[PDB]
Amino acid sequence: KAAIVELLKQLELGLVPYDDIKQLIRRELARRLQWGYKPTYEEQIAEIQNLTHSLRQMKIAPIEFLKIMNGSNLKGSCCYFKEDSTTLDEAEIAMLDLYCERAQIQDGQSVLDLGCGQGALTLHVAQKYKNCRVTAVTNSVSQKEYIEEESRRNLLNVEVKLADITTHEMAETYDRILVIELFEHMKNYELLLRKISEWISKDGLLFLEHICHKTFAYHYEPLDDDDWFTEYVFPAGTMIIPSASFFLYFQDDVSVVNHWTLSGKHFSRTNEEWLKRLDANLDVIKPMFETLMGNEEEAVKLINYWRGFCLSGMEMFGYNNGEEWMASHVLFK
Amino acid sequence: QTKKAAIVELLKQLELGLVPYDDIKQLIRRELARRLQWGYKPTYEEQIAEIQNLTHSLRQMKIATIPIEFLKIMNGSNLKGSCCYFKEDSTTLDEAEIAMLDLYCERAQIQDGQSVLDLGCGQGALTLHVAQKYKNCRVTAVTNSVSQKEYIEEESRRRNLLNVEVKLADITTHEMAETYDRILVIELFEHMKNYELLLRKISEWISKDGLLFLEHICHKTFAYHYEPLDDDDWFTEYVFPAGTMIIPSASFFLYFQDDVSVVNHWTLSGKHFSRTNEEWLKRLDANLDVIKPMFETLMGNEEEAVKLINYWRGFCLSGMEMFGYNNGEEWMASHVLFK
Ligand SMILES: Nc1ncnc2c1ncn2[C@@H]1O[C@H](CSCC[C@H](N)C(=O)O)[C@@H](O)[C@H]1O
Ligand SMILES: Nc1ncnc2c1ncn2[C@@H]1O[C@H](CSCC[C@H](N)C(=O)O)[C@@H](O)[C@H]1O
Repeated sequence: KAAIVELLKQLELGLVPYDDIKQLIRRELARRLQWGYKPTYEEQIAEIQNLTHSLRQMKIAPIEFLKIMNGSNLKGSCCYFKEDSTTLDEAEIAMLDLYCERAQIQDGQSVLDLGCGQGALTLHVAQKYKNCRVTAVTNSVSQKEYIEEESRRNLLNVEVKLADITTHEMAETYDRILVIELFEHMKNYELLLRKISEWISKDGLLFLEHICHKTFAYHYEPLDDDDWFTEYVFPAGTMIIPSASFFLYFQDDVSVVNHWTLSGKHFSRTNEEWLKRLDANLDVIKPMFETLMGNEEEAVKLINYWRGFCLSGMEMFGYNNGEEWMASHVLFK
Repeated sequence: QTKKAAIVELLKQLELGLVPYDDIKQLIRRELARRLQWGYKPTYEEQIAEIQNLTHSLRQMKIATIPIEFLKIMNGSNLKGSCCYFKEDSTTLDEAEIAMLDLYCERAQIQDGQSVLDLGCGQGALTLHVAQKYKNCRVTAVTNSVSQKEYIEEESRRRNLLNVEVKLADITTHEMAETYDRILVIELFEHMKNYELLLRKISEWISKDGLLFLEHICHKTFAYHYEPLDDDDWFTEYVFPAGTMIIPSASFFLYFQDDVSVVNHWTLSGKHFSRTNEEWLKRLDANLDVIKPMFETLMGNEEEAVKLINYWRGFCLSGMEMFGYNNGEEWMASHVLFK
């Protein structure tokens, strides 16, 4: 631990060259892989069954910064880079268009954005389809505030609900429900999918994007006492990392209609772009953090928090040419 | 067209039993290797996408497109004409049958008073076994063959198993107003096409809290119509005519959960089916005294009886090599329990 604590202190202060940080991240990822893979497909399949059965015993459960690091859509999730020259702003729009296509959004439908973030998707379909009725759901006051203000822009077809989702109930029915990278923060997917399914009209569809590993699934919990990486961005226990196949195991109340995966290079590049915008803008970010926080030290730590955020995303999803950790798209009916 | 003539001669020689086993095996491995190169994709996105093409394509199709004295020689005492389960290097075919049958009963969670449907029952090994272990179960076997029906009913009577019933039906067109607490499908789906139509039909036969247990052969990762990769592929049609079978992926029926919902998934190493076929080949070879004359008096003459020998040798060697390939970690069996 003390070696871990010393590295962590060095990272907080920004004293480690990026090349060294990536090298150390890869060491941990290599170990995750050896831990994740099994010598036998029987074991590999059994491990998924262990995780899904125990999940079934559980319960479900600053804007000037974002405008700098994110593209102009404020999409705080995976973007889509066809072509080497694709920019972040193009990659946001492409990913957003991809959701519309795969989730089969059509002009006069009621659309639900479950876990809307901030809220690139709801604003995107609301503007593209003036006869859609779009509902965004979030448990953040700040986010609800922003999407409401941004909805003008003269958008009359946007509604935001401030709710927990874990505990939330409602009478309403939607033709299309979109969940982009929400489930990683949930646990009992059986109960979650059951709630959401009551919100889907009979001929409606649920579209889900989640991060994953192509073969194994796990609690994002540190591997052992010197896995400094698993808790470098998130506190342990807050996230799960599904396999590409994971939600094929949760079809009690919905039924899989299509399944795609996208290479980890996309999310890797996404983070890369975020990091470039961060490092190219410390001139305004540092004072901003200094004001928001109390002092210089805490502002310097916050900066390197965001660095580690991006670097984690870069190396993890870019590992082995994006052919280990990736994105999965699932359409249910 | 040199390649092609070479192939007609190889088949000529294999048909007359002129090629040594080790050479046959080597030749089979070369075809298996090309299958793997064809089935595996450079990116997982393409791999996943290849599955979808197949499952979406099957939904566009229709539901679908041997002397017992021979079976008693080559199979074990249960006449299980499907995968058996070998723990221990010393395990015999008869034991591997039992062990496998008991595994079905456990993973299918059979309880003693339930109604049980054995869909596509072959020679009745599972129906006879269930009816014997669980005396209060009503067991119903289904088959489209009058021979198999006769044999199973006669074994019921003989073994004193009154809780057996055999229905003569084509599962493709079959309809009934019955409902069963548990339904067992052992290696029938490889002969069907539209799994959405088939599983909807079967799901109607499950009672409310009932379960469906399925065993199927598969590849770990990819799925395919059992058809020749290309004109050099003599192996894919070496045993079955083309278009008669489908090799699913381990995960394949996970994509057909419109009407049933997966509760559990397991897989078994390919070594088990590989040893199954090996025991079958051993028995075929140690009993030619009986089998050759039996084939002769059932075929045109002596030559036809020989090519029939070698056709079965091909059946077992295909099974051996395919499922034992890469230590049983490519082609294998999948068990799926649905509710
Ligand atoms: N329990 C909960 N109830 C409602 N919303 C939640 C939630 N937990 C997380 N969220 C929302 O889900 C988001 C996960 S990040 C995904 C945001 C969005 N799909 C985008 O990428 O642009 C959080 O930012 C928050 O807005
Ligand atoms: N269309 C159909 N209708 C009813 N039964 C069929 C069928 N097509 C195949 N079958 C049955 O399905 C079997 C496939 S082999 C599986 C048999 C058995 N489960 C065992 O392991 O021994 C055939 O033996 C035949 O009895």
